Formats: sequence, structure tokens, C-alpha cells
Amino acid sequence: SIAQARKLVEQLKMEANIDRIKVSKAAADLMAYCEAHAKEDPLLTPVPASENPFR
Amino acid sequence: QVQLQESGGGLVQPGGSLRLSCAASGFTFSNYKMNWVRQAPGKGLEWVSDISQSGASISYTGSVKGRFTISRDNAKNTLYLQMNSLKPEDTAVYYCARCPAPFTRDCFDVTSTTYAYRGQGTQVTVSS
Amino acid sequence: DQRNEEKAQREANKKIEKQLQKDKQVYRATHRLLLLGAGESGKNTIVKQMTSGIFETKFQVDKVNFHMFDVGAQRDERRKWIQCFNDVTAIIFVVASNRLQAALKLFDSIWNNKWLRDTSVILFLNKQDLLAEKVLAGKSKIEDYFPEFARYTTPEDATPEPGEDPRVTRAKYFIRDEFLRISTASGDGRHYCYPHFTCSVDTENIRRVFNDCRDIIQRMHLRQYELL
Amino acid sequence: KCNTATCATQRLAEFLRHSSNNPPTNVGSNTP
Amino acid sequence: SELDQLRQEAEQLKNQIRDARKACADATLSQITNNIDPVGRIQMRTRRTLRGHLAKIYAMHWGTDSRLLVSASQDGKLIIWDSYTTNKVHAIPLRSSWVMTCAYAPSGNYVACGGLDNICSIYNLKTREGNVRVSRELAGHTGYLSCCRFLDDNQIVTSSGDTTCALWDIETGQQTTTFTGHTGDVMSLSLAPDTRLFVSGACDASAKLWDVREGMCRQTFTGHESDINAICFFPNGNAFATGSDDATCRLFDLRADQELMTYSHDNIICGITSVSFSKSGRLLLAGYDDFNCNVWDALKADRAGVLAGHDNRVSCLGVTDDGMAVATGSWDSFLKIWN
Amino acid sequence: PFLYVVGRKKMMDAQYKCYDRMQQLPPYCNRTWDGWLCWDDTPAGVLSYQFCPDYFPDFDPSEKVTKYCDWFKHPENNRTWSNYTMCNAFTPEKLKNAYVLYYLAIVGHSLSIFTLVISLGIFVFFRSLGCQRVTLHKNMFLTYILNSMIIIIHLVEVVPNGELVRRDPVSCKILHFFHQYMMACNYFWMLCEGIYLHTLIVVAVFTEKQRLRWYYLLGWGFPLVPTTIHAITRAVYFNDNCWLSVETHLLYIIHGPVMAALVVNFFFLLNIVRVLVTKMRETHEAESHMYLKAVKATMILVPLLGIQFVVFPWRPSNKMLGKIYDYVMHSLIHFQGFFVATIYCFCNNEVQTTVKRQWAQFKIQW
Repeated sequence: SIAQARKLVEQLKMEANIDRIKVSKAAADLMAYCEAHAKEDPLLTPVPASENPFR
Repeated sequence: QVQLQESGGGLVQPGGSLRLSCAASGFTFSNYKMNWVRQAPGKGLEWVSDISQSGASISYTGSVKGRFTISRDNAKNTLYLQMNSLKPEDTAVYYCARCPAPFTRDCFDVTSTTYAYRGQGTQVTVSS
Repeated sequence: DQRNEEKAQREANKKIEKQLQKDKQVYRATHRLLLLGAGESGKNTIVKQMTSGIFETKFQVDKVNFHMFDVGAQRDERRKWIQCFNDVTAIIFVVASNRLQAALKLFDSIWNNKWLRDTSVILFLNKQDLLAEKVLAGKSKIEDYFPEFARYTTPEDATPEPGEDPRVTRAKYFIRDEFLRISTASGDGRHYCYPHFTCSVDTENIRRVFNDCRDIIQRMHLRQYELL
Repeated sequence: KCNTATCATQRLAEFLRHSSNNPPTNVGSNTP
Repeated sequence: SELDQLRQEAEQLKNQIRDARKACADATLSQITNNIDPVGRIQMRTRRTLRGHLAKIYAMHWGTDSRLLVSASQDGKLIIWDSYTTNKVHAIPLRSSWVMTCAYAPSGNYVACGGLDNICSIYNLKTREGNVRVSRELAGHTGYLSCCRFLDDNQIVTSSGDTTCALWDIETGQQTTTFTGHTGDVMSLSLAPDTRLFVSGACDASAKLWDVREGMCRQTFTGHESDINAICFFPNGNAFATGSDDATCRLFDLRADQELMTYSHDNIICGITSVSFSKSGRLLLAGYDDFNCNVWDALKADRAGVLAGHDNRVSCLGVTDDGMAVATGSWDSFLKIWN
Repeated sequence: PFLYVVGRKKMMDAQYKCYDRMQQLPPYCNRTWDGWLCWDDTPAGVLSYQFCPDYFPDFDPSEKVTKYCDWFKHPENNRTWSNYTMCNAFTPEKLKNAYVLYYLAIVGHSLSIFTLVISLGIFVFFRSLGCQRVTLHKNMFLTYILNSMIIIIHLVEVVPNGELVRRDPVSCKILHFFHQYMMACNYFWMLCEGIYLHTLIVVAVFTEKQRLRWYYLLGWGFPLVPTTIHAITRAVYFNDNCWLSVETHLLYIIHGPVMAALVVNFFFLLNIVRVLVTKMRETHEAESHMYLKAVKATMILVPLLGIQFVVFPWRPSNKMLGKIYDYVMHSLIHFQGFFVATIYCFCNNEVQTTVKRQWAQFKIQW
């Protein structure tokens, strides 16, 4: 368990210095991308029956 | 993240009384079942006892049946196990193990060597 | 054009469907069995009679094909790979004979598993002579590991056994009753247990498995018609 | 005739057909 | 005497991570989302029902062209269906009867399979000589195979059940890069849109992001209470959703290093078996053990529709590349298409 | 016509039999010859009675006629005459008993097809419930509805009207020919399911798969042979208008194997019952609790196997006991289709779950 301790602590150290942006702008990007491609979602907006292959 | 830490355990004379308490965190204590696991030095893993949800069904193994008392409550999110009638043959490391699934009773892989939800554990040893 | 493509697809569908019907006729004629148990239980002796993940054992008796699928190579955690054996006819369980408490807990976990409620299990109490020698020598004891043995009474109502130490008969029936108490504690009538006392050189194990499978199939057929 | 229970349905149809729509036989007087 | 200071360093680093996550968190995603209009009530019916499988279906993968899909079931059979005409294009008799996963190559030339044999097998379909056989068999894993995905025609990523992930390469048979660090069985994995990142949800209630090029983890998210059964990347590639056995769906962010929202309801407690996203990512289609699939609004965490058309529990589902339709597979050997 | 001549022929045939009885017989009153049945010697007995001769449709084999020697002289004609007023057998009291039974058959049969027309629809609509067992039930439900359909139309179209039978139409014979075969077809199908029950329980239980091409031949093809044999032997020997007669023994040809098949079905039920009680001995289930469900399993198997035709085979002569046997046998026969449908379709477990699950989806869609 002593070696696993060192490997875990070094893995956590590698995760300690990673960059983290504010949650607000991340959420902004997540819903901006969602609203940008809202038209291209057949499950969201129904496509006409003639166009769809599964009729 | 689940984090089960243990308390108590020390060098005491045989036949004494101790107390081990686990303060659950990172998850909801009421839904899950809880089991106790002992690690006898120089031997494999062993199962101690389990208590069902809300303290409904309580069972112990044969070696500790009629001796040990386990008690849990959902409000404090804590797990206790009474220590009494200590003998040198009971020297083992005790861990707080969580049930894999909520609202379920099978509760597999408690005895598995590598368990992610198992507590760190504290050494309990009786000597003179 | 699309006429020829559609025709070719139709004929390919027909051929694949015919092959699937043939494989369905073949598949429904065999019964899948899962061999499970703890280490040092003597199951390897039965396996050798006849690394990878699953060892296949194709054996037949009385013109009935049986497919036994030992799962030894997979890791100890069995919560995620035990859900696959929910369509098997029966699960063969081998008990090494506190090694008994671990087997009891594993059986309890298997019995009340949500996806394992339909399947029935076959109990095999392997290493009977080991229990006999252990109880005759007196070096070890069961009272410390089980504070109920002394008060337990041998079920003389039904214990047809050849001549042997009566203490070991009490021990065997005590283990059987301990298993049965967990088996029938939360049973809902959808799966049952079939305990059997066997040694490491018993050639009648296949016959016992055949009889247990016949009983399971008969019970399932009776339940399908609401008779049971 | 048939005295089995399977002929019960046929028996009722035959009995009703004759009774509902016949000639009636005089039991006594000139008749023996 | 070196154990205690290792433990103190680990807990200090964990506290530092908690403080950093708290500092970068100011407002939840729900607060910034309430201003947009809801999706409203939606309903999709079973357009096509696919029958012919003998045993329960565990996994499936839609094709790149949205024309063919492959399903794996416990009868030792691999079937390549035609979605539009419900025609069985191929029927590969598997040599292993306990296959747990399957994959479709982006080019459609190869397929993958894995189960309780620790061996991943690749089968060739473009060859036309009256025979379809396994091209390469990948051996070396200790735990059972759970899920495999195709990177290219010469690279495949497999997640076994021994807490390890290996990057294989076909036509050689040996492991190129091995990913280690998990403590529980890796149940499912998904590939990022750029084919450079991939996550893996193990049985330790955490999702760990790995790098294929160098071969070590980047970030760990945790945030769950039970084993993660499924995982799927967001279409943008900067987020993903996970499904566990405690009846909760959680969406994480690759940049915030923390969870964003939790999807759940009080009346239902069933382990999620599959998680998938639509084209825009607005709908979170997640399977459940209560014999039906629920559609969740990812942005608002509000249920939009219920898909109840399976007699048995849903074990596999996935939205096609163009998002035309979604197909879910249950344990009743029936495959259905929803649109 | 022909049936009237048969009664006259029987009157002439009884005279020859009466002559043999008088020759064989060597303070008894002299044995005189009566119109219908010659009376034996009674030593100045008063109100001595014998069974009704019943050569006429008016007469029945239940009543008895009596007189007193020193033989009864009719006051009107001042001549010997025997009291036959008790053999009319068409009093309104007994007609009312059959009147209730007639409407009981219509009510039971009409309700039987009601419960069965939608029971069959459920099995064919839900493909998930389909199985090897279901296919036999689908055929059994199919032959139950049509057989009940013929019974309803037979009692209201050809029975009430006497003008249809007098004209002697060929089509009427065909209608009864179809009725005879289809009615036996329903009863022969009980043995087909009885063999299936004996196949999946006690003997050859492991081999679940079995070809149904033999079951279809016995279910439908086999009943054609006795009906064809009965049809040809009736025309040559006893050809009555529309072939609706029951006073002939030739009906045993079609009703022989039908009774024989149900006799074999009785043995199959006993074998299944003995297996059921045997399985519980190993389970060690409570002695007082297994009795109630053991008869319950037998009770639900009676409508499916047609056991009631073997347990109560013959009508009793006693009026009160005969009244009971007519009320209960007709109730079980006419309501048999309803009993089968309500047990294997309206009481089955996985049928109930599918219906509830399907209804839950429908209310979600709407």
C-alpha cells in the first residue's frame, strides 16, 4: 500500500495545478452551443414526414 | 465522494471495552446498508456484521454472535459497533464497508480484497 | 435501380432467418449451467472430469445437452458479471468444507439479488470426508464459530444415512439447515434450493444435476399453467 | 337414444322441436 | 513511518482541490438557464421493431452513415440490422456465448465484440468471398471486457474489468498504451468528437479523463454515490453525462472540474444502464431499470417525455450521428427504433 | 313420414315380441292384448304398473301406466281400457323446466362468445405473450366460439320452425353435418391439450420443442373421419329429415371416440395431480394448506379438459335427482367457454401484467 500511496499522491498533485475556469462562463458556452444547434435536432424540432427515413 | 473514516482502537488489556464510530459523509446514510469487515493479521479478510436500513435486520457471524452490538442512525449519519468481551483471538483491523447499491439487499463484494467504498480502518489490538 | 438491391436484401434476410431458426432449434435443446463457489472447494476436480475467461464443459446425459460454464478467471468482485447468468436453468454452488461464513454470505447475496430471483441454485456440500475427519480429530471446534450447534438437534425425522459417526451427521444437517434458513427466510416461491451431500470422487454428481434440472423445468412448466 | 352428457344439447333441441310444433295422441276413450 | 505523511499530503491536496473548486464556482447552471423557454411536452413512437434475437441484448452501436447498426446478445450472435427496411444484413455466429459489448468502425469495415472471455475480436465485413471470419483476436486483459470503441481502422480502445484501459492496434496483437489508476470495474467509456480524449466510468463512483497520445489521466470528477454504468460525451466535447445505480444523472464540465446539474426524481429509483445525447445536447436520453426510458432536459433538469415500449429492462441505447432517430435495446431480445 | 313409419314398425315389431313372451309363459288374471303393449298376468292385482311403452314422441320412458283386473272397464265405452293419462309427458310443468334450460343455453352461449371473442383478440394482438402454449389456446378459443355460434343459431333457426324440416332440404343436412363435426372438433381438442399437459409435466418434460403438425391433424383432421362415417351410415340405414333425430343408436359412432378421448383425459388429470402432490412432499409445505390449492388446481383444469362429461355421464331416472342433473350439467356445458376464458386469459398472471403495462402506456400517450 506504500507504493500505491506515492502513485496516488503524485496523480493528485498532477490534478492539483490544472486550470479551472469560472462555472458561469462554462455554463454560458454550454447553453450557447445548445441554442446554436437547436434547429438541427430532429428529436427537438420534429422533421417533416416526407424528409425522414423512419416513417 | 464517499469518505468513511474510523475512530478508536488502542493497546488495552483483554476483556476491556472500546468504541469505534464511523461518521459517514459524501452520500446519504439512510438509503444504503452498512456492513463491518475485519482483517485478521496473517490471514484473509473476514465479515463481522451487517445492519439493515433504519436498523430493521441485524445479524452477526458466529464468532461474535451474542457478544457484539451494532447501532446506526440516519439523522447523525453515523455507524457504531460496541466493543466488549475482548480476547486475543479477536485482534484484527476493522473497516467500515458500504453497500454497493441503494434500496437493495444482496450487497455483493463486501469481502472483496479491493473495495472502493470501504473505509480506511483503524487498528484494534488487545495485549498485556 | 433499387429493385435488384431490394431483391438481394430480401433473399439475404431469408437465408439469415433460416440460419437463425436452425440455431434456435439447436439452442433451445441445451441448458446452461453456471458453476460457482469459493476457492479450495474441489470444483476443479469436477471440472477436470469434463488464461481464458470462461471454460466451456460440453457434457450430455440421457440425450439431453448440458452447457456448464465455470467463471473462475474473472476478478473477485462479482456484482457486475453475475447479472449475466439470469437465464440459466440452474447455478451449481460448491461449498468448501471462517470459510463457511463467506460461503453463507455469498449464497445470501446470490439468493436475494434482483436479477437472480428467477434462477434456482444447486447446493453441493463438497469435501464431506474433510468435515468427518475434522469433527473426529477434535483439534478444531464449531461452537466458537457457531453458537448454535450444541442446542441444535439432529433431524431424526428425515436423515437416511449409511453407518457413520452420528456427530458428523449432526454437523452435515446443521450446515444444511443453516443454508436452508437463509434460502427460505426471504423466498417468494419463485426459486428453490436443492442441497446435496457429495464427496470429491462422487460420479453421481451429473445424475443429481440432471434430476435437479428436471425438477426445475417441471416446476417452471407447472407455474406457467398457474397450477403452482 | 344417447344417454351421455355430450348429447344433452341435442336432446333439448329435439325435445323442444317436437313439443313446440307437433298431432297430440288422446290417452283414453276410443284410443287403447 | 512514511505512511502518515503520505496520508496527510493526500488529504491536504484533497482539501486544496475542494477549495479550488469552491473558488471557481459562483452560480449553478440552473440559475442561468431559467430565462430560456422549456422544450415542452414531446413524444416519439416506436417506428420500427426489430425481432430475431434469441437472448437479451447488452450493447449496440449506430453506424456513421445512419444506415446500419450492430447488436450483441447472449446467444453468441452478432446481427447487423438495416434500420430503414428491418433487414438482417449479416449474422455472425460468435464463438463466445457471453458477449457483453460491441462496436462499429467509423468506416464500417470492422466490428468489435467482447464479453466474459477477456478477448476482443475484430471481424471483417468488406471482404466478399462467402465467408465472414474474425480478423484479429486481442488477448492480454485479465478482467472481463465491458465496452470497446473504435478510434480508427488500426486502433481500438478497450475497457476491461480489471481497473485498466488499454489502447490496442490491429494487425499486431499487442497493447500500445495502458491506462491505469481506477479502483473499480470500468463499465463504459466514450470517445470525444476530436478522437483525442476519452472518459471512463468505473465502479468507484468517479469519471476519469485520459489522454490517448501520452497515456495518463488529466482530471478526476467523482461526484457520484454508486458505480457508474454508462457515460457519454456532450456533442460540444467539453462536457459529458454519467449514469449510476442510485437513479441520478449528472453532467460534468471538462473545464470547471466539477458537476453542473443532477437529473433525478423521487418516485423512481432504478439504475441507469445507458446515457446518450441528441444532436444539440438539449435532450438527455437515459435508460432505467423500470422497463422504460426517460428523456431529460439537460439544461433545465425537467422531464420532457417517457419512452415505455420495452417488456424488460433497457440495457443499451444510442442516438445516431445525424440525430434522426434513437434506438434502445432491452433484455427481452427486442430492438426498437424511436423517432 | 319415415319417422312415423318407424313408430308403426316398432308397434308391429313389439307384437311379434309379445307373441314370443306369451308362448314362453305357460290365480293370475288372463293376459290380454292392448293397443301398444300387452300386459302380463297379475293375480287379481290392483293398480299394477309398468314402464311407459314410449313408441311415440308424446310418450316418454319415465312415466308408468296402471290398471286393475276384476281388467278395467271404461265407463264411456263399457269395454276394457288401460289408464294412459299419466304418459302424456307434455304437461306445462315439465315444459317450463325445459323452457328455462332453453334460455339458459342461449344466455350462457351468448355470454361465452362475448368473453371469448375479446380473449382471443388479446392473444393475437400481444405478440409478447405468444408462445408454444398460446398457439394451442388460440385454436381452442377458435373452436369454442364457432361451436357456440352454431348452437345459438341451431336453436333459433332450424329447431323452432317445423316448415324447414318438412320440405326436406339438402342444405339443412349439410348444416347439421357441419354442426356434428365441429361439435366433436371442440371435444377432440381437449385431448390435444390434455396430451400437451401430460407432455410438459410428467413425461418428456425436458424436450420443450415439439412439432405441432400432429396436433393439428388430431385437432381438425381426425374429427372428420367419424363424422363422414356417421354421415354415410345414416343415409343407408336411418335417414330422417334434416338428420336431427336422437332416437337412433348410430349417434354413438360420432360420440364414441368423443367419450373415449375424454376418458383418456381423465387418466392424464390423475397423473398430473399425483405429480403435483408429490412435488410438495419434498418442499415440506404445510399439510393443512396444500389441500385447498390441490383441489383448486383440479377445479381450474375441469373446464379445460372437459372432465365434467366423465364424472356425470348418465341422466338419473329420479325426478328430483334428474332435475339437478339437468340444471348443473347444462350450466357447465353452456358456460364452459366462459369458464375457460376467465381462467386462462382473465386470471392468468403475465397476461394481467401485460394488460396493465400496456394500459399505462396508452394513458401516457393520451
